[PDB]
Amino acid sequence: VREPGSQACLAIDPLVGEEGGAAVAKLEPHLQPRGQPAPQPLHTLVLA
Amino acid sequence: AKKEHVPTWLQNTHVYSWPKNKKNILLRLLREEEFVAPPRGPLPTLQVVPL
Repeated sequence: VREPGSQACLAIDPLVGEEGGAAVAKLEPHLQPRGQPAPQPLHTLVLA
Repeated sequence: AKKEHVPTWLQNTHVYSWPKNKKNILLRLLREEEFVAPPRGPLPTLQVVPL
């Protein structure tokens, strides 16, 4: 008989870098609000 | 409007509802992705432990 002492099997486990991983970022455009005095289209009429 | 009113060939892309998706429309016009993925890191180093 032989003993597995020296030849024992190996388990594996990755060295995950999640602890130092950057996050996913969401973008939102800062709308030029119409609540603030934004301009409007100058629909014109004629006084005949 | 409704989904049926979109011409068939246009249904193969993003369809924006207004004014529901005006922010998404602005992002599309700006040609900027709404979600920015972080850079692809390196493949994790692999550790072996005996049993």
